[PDB]
Amino acid sequence: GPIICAGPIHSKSAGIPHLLGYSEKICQIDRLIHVSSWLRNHSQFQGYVGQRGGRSQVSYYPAENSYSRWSGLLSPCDADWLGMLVVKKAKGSDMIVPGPSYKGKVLFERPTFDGYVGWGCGSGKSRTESGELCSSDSGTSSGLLPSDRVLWIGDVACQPMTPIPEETFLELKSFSQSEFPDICKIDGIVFNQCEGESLPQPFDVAWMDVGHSHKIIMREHKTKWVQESSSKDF
Amino acid sequence: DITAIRGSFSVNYATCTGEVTNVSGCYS
Amino acid sequence: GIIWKVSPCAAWVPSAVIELTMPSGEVRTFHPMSGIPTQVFKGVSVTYLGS
Amino acid sequence: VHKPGEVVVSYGGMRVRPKCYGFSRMMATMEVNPPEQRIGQCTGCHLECIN
Amino acid sequence: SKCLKIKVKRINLKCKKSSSYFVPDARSRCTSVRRCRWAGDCQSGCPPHFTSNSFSDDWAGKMDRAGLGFSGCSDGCGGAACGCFNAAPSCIFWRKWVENPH
Ligand SMILES: *[C@@H]1O[C@H](CO)[C@@H](O[C@@H]2O[C@H](CO)[C@@H](O[C@H]3O[C@H](CO)[C@@H](O)[C@H](O)[C@@H]3O)[C@H](O)[C@H]2NC(C)=O)[C@H](O)[C@H]1NC(C)=O
Repeated sequence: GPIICAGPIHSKSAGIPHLLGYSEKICQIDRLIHVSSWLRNHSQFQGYVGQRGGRSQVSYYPAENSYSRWSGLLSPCDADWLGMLVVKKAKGSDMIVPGPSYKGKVLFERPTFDGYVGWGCGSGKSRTESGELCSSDSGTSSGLLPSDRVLWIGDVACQPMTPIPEETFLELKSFSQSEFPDICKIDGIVFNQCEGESLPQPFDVAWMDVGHSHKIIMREHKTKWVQESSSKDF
Repeated sequence: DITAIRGSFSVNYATCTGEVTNVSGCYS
Repeated sequence: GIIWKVSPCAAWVPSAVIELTMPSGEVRTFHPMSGIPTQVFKGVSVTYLGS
Repeated sequence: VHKPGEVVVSYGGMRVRPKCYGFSRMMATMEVNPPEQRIGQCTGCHLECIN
Repeated sequence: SKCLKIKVKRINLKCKKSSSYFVPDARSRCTSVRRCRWAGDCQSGCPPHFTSNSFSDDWAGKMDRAGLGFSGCSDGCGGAACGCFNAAPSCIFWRKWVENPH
């Protein structure tokens, strides 16, 4: 449920400020306070997000997510307030995944080959369909929502790193191409130069970011779980 | 007649003289 | 205790000793059962049956 | 905190640390090889002797 | 009036296709996700049931590039040697892939 506390409920026009303290912002991340700040910066709406929500009711498109149960794990959209990674806007060349049902949404994530993409609609521009068009409606005037406007695709576990030599990064990309003879073009980004292609395909493979531009995918990887007492992890 | 099948490799990419020195003995 | 390990292959197929030398300079040793169409997996390339 | 711990990714002979190890859906594209195959040529045919 | 001719060309010894099957080329690939107790919070007794198709431990359920691969736990490491400071043993899930690259 709650990492530290249950997020406060304030009856909407309030700009939640920065806190220098490290252990104070974590329960604010529990409150989904940061994603509301993303709206004020790019969507330009003062909609408080997740009253009573926290991290105990947020659901993702997968039917069962083990990572959602372990709220200690850190989400890509939650790594933006802490400063490791950043989510950006969506380009016209970028398109939706027809996987989930976009009902009553304003902000949903999509990790990509390059980075993390967040999409926005207007406050009152209700998202009642999977399309890009946002539809006006008066039913979402109230800001109370059990993560209805916040649906997150993917099951991503985030953590700090120690970077790798540029040569080590180069080994993965070449080997990844070898592992995937058929995959040639991904998201328009070149993976292997090939001939003419068909456009429509939902593609879902495991990936990993090592701090480099090209994402690394795998099919025969072996993960390893070790936990150590780190002052950041307290 | 051992053989091998090829996958997705990692193939990498002036003056030179031969200057032989000697010859040994074999035929058949 | 005195412990024995066993495996019932119940057959006999010719095999050879093979040394591999990747063109980068790396070398890998392995015992492939070249009598059968076995596929020993290493690096990028795979060898298989012989005569 | 209620977390499993740090992640260490080893994918075929090396050890790599992830920033955000996860799974997600992307758009991909597929290519196809279309081959038209056919051969036909003139030949010389003769009979020298028949027994 | 009309007619009908039948020309013979060869004599040989064949036999009819009673059945038909294809044989791909199997390669045995396997991964291993290595949890330890209180970190994956797996039970003291390994669950006798295994969903060989979903595998919710790693990205819930999607397409498995193996054809009905098996599943299971493993023996346990416990202590500072494996780092997650539990003296209790550890459960490790394993996969098996049959794959035909080329
Ligand atoms: C939306 O825009 C907000 C302001 O335009 C922005 O607030 C800014 O957040 C940064 C965080 O890096 C603050 O930077 C200072 O504080 C941090 C620690 O909190 C330090 O690490 C920095 O070095 C720096 O000293 C800015 O001060 C702060 N702006 C103001 C006016 O206070 C939000 O972060 C933006 N949010 C999104 C989602 O875009």
